[PDB]
Amino acid sequence: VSSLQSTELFQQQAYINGQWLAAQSNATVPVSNPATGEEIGTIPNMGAAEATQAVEAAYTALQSWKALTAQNRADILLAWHKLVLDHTDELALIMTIEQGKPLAEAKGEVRYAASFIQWFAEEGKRIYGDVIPTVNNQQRFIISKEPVGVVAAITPWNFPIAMITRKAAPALAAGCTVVIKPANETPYCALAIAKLAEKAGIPAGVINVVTGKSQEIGSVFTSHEKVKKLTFTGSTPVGRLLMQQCSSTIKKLALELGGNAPLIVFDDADLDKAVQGAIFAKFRNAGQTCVCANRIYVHDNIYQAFAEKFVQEVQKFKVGNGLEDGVQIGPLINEKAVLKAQQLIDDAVSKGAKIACGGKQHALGQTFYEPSVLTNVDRTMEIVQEEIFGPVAPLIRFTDEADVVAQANDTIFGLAAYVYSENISRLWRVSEQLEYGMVGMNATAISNEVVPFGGVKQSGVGREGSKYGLEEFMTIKYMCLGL
Amino acid sequence: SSLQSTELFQQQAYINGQWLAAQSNATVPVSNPATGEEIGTIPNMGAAEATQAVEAAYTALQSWKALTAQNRADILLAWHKLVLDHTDELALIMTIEQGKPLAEAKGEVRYAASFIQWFAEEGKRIYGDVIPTVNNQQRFIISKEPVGVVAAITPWNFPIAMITRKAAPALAAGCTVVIKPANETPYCALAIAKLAEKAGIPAGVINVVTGKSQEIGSVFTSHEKVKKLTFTGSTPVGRLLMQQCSSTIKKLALELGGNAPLIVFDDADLDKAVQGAIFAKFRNAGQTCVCANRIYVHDNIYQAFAEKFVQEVQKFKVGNGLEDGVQIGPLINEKAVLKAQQLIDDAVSKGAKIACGGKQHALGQTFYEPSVLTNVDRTMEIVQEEIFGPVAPLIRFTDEADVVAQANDTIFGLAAYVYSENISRLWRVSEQLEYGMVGMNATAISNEVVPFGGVKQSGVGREGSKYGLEEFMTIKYMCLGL
Amino acid sequence: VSSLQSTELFQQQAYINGQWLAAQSNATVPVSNPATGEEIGTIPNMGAAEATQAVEAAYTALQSWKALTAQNRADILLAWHKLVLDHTDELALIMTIEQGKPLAEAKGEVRYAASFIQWFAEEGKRIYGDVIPTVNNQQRFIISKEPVGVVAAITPWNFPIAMITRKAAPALAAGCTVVIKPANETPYCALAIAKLAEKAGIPAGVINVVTGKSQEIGSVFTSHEKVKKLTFTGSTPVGRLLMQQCSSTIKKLALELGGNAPLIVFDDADLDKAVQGAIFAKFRNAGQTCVCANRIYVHDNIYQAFAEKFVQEVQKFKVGNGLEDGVQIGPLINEKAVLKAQQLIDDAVSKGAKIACGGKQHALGQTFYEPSVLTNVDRTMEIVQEEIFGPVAPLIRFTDEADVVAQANDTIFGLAAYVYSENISRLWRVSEQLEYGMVGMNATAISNEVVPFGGVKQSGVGREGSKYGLEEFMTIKYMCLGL
Amino acid sequence: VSSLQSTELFQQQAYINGQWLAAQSNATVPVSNPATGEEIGTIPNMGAAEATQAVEAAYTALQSWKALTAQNRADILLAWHKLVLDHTDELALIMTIEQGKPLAEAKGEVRYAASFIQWFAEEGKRIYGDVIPTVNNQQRFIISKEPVGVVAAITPWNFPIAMITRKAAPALAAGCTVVIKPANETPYCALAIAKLAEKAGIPAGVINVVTGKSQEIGSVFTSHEKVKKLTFTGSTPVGRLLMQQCSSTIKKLALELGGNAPLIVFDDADLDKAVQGAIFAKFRNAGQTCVCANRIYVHDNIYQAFAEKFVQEVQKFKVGNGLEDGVQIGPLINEKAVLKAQQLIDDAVSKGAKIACGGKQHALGQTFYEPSVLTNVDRTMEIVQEEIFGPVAPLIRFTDEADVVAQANDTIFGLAAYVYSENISRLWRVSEQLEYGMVGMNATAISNEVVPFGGVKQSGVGREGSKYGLEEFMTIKYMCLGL
Repeated sequence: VSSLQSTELFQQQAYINGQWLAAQSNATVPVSNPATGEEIGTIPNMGAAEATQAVEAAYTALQSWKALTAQNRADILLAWHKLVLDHTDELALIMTIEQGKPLAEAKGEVRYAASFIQWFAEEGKRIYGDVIPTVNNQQRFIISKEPVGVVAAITPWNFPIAMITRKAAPALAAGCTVVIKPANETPYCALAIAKLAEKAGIPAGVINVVTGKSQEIGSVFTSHEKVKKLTFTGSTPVGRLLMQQCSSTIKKLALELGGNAPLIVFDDADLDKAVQGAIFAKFRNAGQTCVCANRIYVHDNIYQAFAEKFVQEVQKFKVGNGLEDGVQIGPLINEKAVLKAQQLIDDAVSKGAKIACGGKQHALGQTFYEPSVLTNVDRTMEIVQEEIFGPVAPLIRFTDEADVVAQANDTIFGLAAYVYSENISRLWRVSEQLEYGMVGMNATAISNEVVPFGGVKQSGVGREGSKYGLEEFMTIKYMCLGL
Repeated sequence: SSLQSTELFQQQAYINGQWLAAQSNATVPVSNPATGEEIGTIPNMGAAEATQAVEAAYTALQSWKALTAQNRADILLAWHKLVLDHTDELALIMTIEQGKPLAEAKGEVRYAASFIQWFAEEGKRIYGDVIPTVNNQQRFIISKEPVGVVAAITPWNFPIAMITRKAAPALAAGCTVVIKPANETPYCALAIAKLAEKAGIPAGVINVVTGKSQEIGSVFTSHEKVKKLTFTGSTPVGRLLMQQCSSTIKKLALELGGNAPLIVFDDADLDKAVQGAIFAKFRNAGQTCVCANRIYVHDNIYQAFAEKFVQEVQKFKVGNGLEDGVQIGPLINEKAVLKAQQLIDDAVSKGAKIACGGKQHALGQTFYEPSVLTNVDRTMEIVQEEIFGPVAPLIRFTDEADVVAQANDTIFGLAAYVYSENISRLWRVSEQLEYGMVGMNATAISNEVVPFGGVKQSGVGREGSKYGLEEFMTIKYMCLGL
Repeated sequence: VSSLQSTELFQQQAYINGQWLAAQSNATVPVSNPATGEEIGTIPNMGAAEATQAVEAAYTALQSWKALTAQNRADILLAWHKLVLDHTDELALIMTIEQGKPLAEAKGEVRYAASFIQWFAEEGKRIYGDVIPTVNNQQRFIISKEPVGVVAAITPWNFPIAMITRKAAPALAAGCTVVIKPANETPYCALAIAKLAEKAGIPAGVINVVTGKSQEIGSVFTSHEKVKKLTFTGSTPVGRLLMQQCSSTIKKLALELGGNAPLIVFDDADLDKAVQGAIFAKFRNAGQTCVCANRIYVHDNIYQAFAEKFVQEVQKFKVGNGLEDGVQIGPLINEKAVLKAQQLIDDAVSKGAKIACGGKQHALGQTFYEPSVLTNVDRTMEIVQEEIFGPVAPLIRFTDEADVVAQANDTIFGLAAYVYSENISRLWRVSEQLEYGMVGMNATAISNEVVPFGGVKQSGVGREGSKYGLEEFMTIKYMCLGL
Repeated sequence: VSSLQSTELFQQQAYINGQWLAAQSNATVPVSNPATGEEIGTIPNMGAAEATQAVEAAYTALQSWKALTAQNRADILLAWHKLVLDHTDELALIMTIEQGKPLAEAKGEVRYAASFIQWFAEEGKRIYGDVIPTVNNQQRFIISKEPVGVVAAITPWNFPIAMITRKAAPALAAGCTVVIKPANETPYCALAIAKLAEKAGIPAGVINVVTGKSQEIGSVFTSHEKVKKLTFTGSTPVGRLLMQQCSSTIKKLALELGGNAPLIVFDDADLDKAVQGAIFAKFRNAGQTCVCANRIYVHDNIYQAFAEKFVQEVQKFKVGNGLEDGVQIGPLINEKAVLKAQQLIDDAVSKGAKIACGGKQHALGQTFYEPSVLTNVDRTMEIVQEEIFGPVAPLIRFTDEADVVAQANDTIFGLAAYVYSENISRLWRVSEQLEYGMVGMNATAISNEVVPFGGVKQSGVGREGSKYGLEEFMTIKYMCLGL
């Protein structure tokens, strides 16, 4: 687009050791706008050779980056933070064009992403060691924290800026250097963040972005001896594989994988509050989010009222290009996601589910899918066991509390959940019984930089943001001082 | 008869509060490494029994984690008391099946008991957080919850401490545990389970499955209900177990190999370094993950250090662990003797001298002579491989940056030791050593209050200390909307 | 009372430097059973001289007591803990006879008191210091914790055992030594605990109990150069004085003073739960507790129903000697308390308050007072501005939320408060607005050893029990290591 | 002077509730340049009436200041931080003229003072509560932290900017409001900081500066019911009085009082390192610091060598006006300090001490004192028991380790101490035996914003800066939630 070429942050080259490079073979692959299908540019189709160069550059830069004081790195990171916020409109324009979400959501993500840079710039000055009461009066126990080393980050496409800073910021603040493999569907967001890193004074090699062959690059990131940690956000099948490859060198892991988030609305809940909350938890980013409400359980006594209000809100949605005014629902990332959504809806309907609205591709074509609502859904339908990653809201009837809790936990995942109830005992009892890493209690806007973000079970390991985020990128050194 | 007279000697496995044989009635013999005699047998269980233990642990998990932290602390402390009260009986079992001297066995029992007491107290202190809100309509309340069923696979070098170091923090966290101990030293694990039964630990909360390692380990690392694996052993096995745990994204705790370096600079307290290097090298006959594998000594004190060192080694009394004053027991098996002889032969063929020892001991069996090698350098295999034996390779060096590079020239990073009376050098070198634990003018670094673990391919996670219990917990972020 | 002479723990001499001593003047003051009026024994009437001997002994014992390891002190403190529980019946007997509370409550306090010994024996091993990320690469910042030194503890009569352990246990666990001045009304509990310390192997001088002249003993405790901290629990006027005397040497302070605890019952509260909870908060220890509900605010829409059910429960109480079976309300500590209770009720009645039940001395005479309930109370009555410290429940009517919150905070105190409401927003809103250090939310049984016990404003400073209790007795040492 | 009339930060009026006011009586007191004696200007001589207005203004502004989010206050405080640094040269100019220290030191203090604003702006976002494991499965223990309320700060003259931020920054970041009474010798530094607070958008009443009658203003700060915490830095006798006045209302206390800092140089020390460190510890701010080396103990085996080198460095000092190039020693704050310094030198000389250099007023007159060095000092001299607060270095001979430690601790104070030794055992043994809150170990530049600054014994209570500085301005609230 001409609107892309007018920004200094639109880069069609990779970023390795402070240089803007093409692949050694000069090959390139195209990037497309999911709302129009047109090609917006190309990126280098790099592979193992270039990925190794990045690791080597990150390792060399590691020695002098960790030697700086915490305040040295904090000042640089804050300059990075300032640049990200000053270029909010331009970063959002890139995101909407290559990823498809509305411009308002893209700007929100930019601010959400920038807050992690500021947060961890401050954490770096506060990663405290310990002094442990000795069991032997001739020894003193002094515990310190040190960076793991070179970090490998593999990021997805649904949040093409926040998933970068959520991994790069804590890594850098910890004294680590990072090599990044971004999704080929949304690479320009990562490269734009790297361009601002250059302007912020982040030395060469501390942050590297390698685009192209995912398997070849990922293979090097998960095997190279100098990569000490792998942080990955994406599907669970890919997570199983990456962790498998990391086994040969015992690499530290940080995984944020799939999520089948249940949203439970009891009959004693604030009905209007639960509806607006469920609307937000379901249709944000067109439902293409790991913490999106994949199952909405509603009690029998309010099922009819809830469904009617819920459908009324869904029918107000404006679907179209993310650059249009007032647009709320963008297109799905690719055709496979459309096919997955149509299958799960067809399966549900074949088992008695009704379509309250939507249920087919949108008139705009491309990968646009109609915002949909299903009623009469039960546990025998595949849409209860699989992630939709689309704007499809299955409303599941229930009555007994012990039964809905069992259904909510009847999944390999355990990322985010949501409970709506004005009864204090029920609210706490259910939140504690839910086997999830995050539980919204009469709230669904749970995302921010100060709370520990992550899941349990097969939703992954580790936490991003919060006081717990920085320790993920550090190791413990126990000094036994003999006096 | 010495162990038949012990109520703690058990030749059956422990699953869901029952003393079971294998479904096939198959058993495997256990031998005394100092004499060669067969002590008894243990069930040779497989995948079926391993699955029964996982199921039993999951059923017991619901009511075990429902108790209060103080309820569990009381039960754990009764377990702690019984362990210390049966120190002599436990040490007798360990020495007979493992080989180490009776004095070392008693020390491990107390060391091991301290973990039960430590984590009984930690269970009452798994603090959550209240985080300052970014939105005045919400409150951020963070809590900690048990991961669930834990699978523990333990080695033979510390057959009791490696059990409590994993089972104690798991139980204190509200978890239940299934344990696969080493077939060379199973009776120590079964004796600890018999005490657990006497301490009132409910059925299924702790289970010990003996026999086929590959079959039992395959179930532990794949069964959907097992949420965490904690393993201590060789790195190649750790790689395999981590790989198998990948299909269900299991949480990991790994304590693997360790090629521990010990550096003695010329400004060190010479006598203090010698006594420290002796302790770090010859404890448990050198069969320890944190044992001094490489002993770097500066050129200006190399000769003096080697002389004093050899003098101490030649005082060692080698023999049966039950004899008075015995300090060096036998190696665990014949493979260890062959490895040690191969590594010494390679070093000698490249210029190394044998200051003492260097061959099997006159007592036969798996006894190996306490040995000291001089003129060792980095081209020898003994510097790149773990000996797990009473062999001390003394390596000469001069430059500080060079010995630091040699110390880090390894895939491991468990324990390291530095001796120097210069404050700035002691801190500079310790901070440059890529290890999870660094002894600074000290080598007796083991205890229950310090975080025990390594970096790089020496593994992940920590045992003991304030950090040991969070390994068995998950974080729950509650966003309360007002 | 020969039941006292038959226990090894009944001691009529003070405890200083491991010896059982009388006053240098051989002067004694009698102790009485408040339920019967009999003399049960005497205690030494010591003054400044003996108090100075205890401080000197504590300072000498401090050198070797703080040199031990945390595990060494833990073993000794746990032996002390074991002995306290093993002698629960004997300690409860002594308390009931000299203090008056029922034998069941006394046994509860002994177990409550014992838990502090166990808790802080464990805390002593965990007074972690810090390693702070340096701002100058040539220095390292290592923070450690050290005992403050000799501690002075002045305790009241309402909880004559728990108040001792709540101060002596953390002091000893921190590496400190303690000199104790217990209330002359209930000294045998303090001396009994000291006799068990001797049996537990606590070295001589580590714990000392000085009985007699409060002004003379307290003057030494608050001025001797070697006393580095004062921990006091009692009346606010005395607290002001002790703190003032502590000024000349800048002594560290721990004060738990008065508390005009309010208990608010909104109309959306579980009525039955609030009644039982308010009954417990008011009549425990016959109302003679710092956290007892002094003001019971009840909303207009449930005032009549709450009052009726509350009075029904109060009329079931059995009043009498604490040793009898099923006794729930004992006698007040002394005649002054009966006077003050009667005066406050008379003032309230003269301004429109009605006596629903009680309102005069009990038929048993002595210092027994009838469990009473007042209705139609308002803020103009003195019973709302003064602690009654007795079994009298003033039920105050309110309607507006902002007003009842203003009334609850309209006091110089800020120790404990209680709020009953099934509305989540109201419960948090009010609890956060109440200027108190402790707020029970749909609960009144708030006392235990793991939670931080203390107040704000003129209710005092510092906390007892919990992770925060041991730091009170430690100082910080910042080591700046230059490399 | 006209150089002050040319900066917008030179204010000759007080700052109360966002207004620039004169005293109700219009009375004024003069401020003088100690280097020239000239009158620089006047400040309002306010009293109790105006101090009460400030408290009322701080209490009113408190309600809305604490209702903001931690990030809200962080943004405002960081704007304040940016302004302080942007106006470094102007702030340093004011300090050098009214306080006397060299312009280079003043600029250093500005940066030092600014770092506390940044540090606590970040701490405000990290004042974490707790969730304690329950002892009763029907309750949940949620611990939160709340601001103590209006804070009263009384600051000295030796660091007329850093002492302001070291108290106002954590107070504001905690959600508190502050009223400040600065030293009449250096008021313009405090008012200039207030002018920058106004520009930074800090609302009216959140920060107030009352100048004039110290006792009258201090009496209101230490007695008004709404002042909940006093933080004071100054002389121990004044601290004793302020604490005594705070007793009537049980106000929370933070005190940083006197400090008879010993510096011990053993014979196994890096001689040159110990000399340069002793020079820095002694003559920074012309020796007018609470942590300045008041006693310099030097082992007998290196006493002659240490002295010769020490006097060599002292004789290189350039004494003169703080605005002149290369000046390193400025004038003392007033004439009383010159007299006290001469008295302590006379007493030492009368008991055998030798003057190696200096020992009298400087040729420049005014309050300039010659940088002096005394040898042959011993414990019987007054200079060893009294703070000299001047450029006078008493070198004290010693031999035995146990003796020099006993001499170091033979004081009521316990603020800062320094030890130089290349023996690891001795360095740790001695540092652990020194009853001080801060110990430099082969280092004397111990001051920075991330380390806990404070003393033990009669040197005061509490800590400033570091992870421990913010809790001093918070209270703990224990919520016992009943399910």
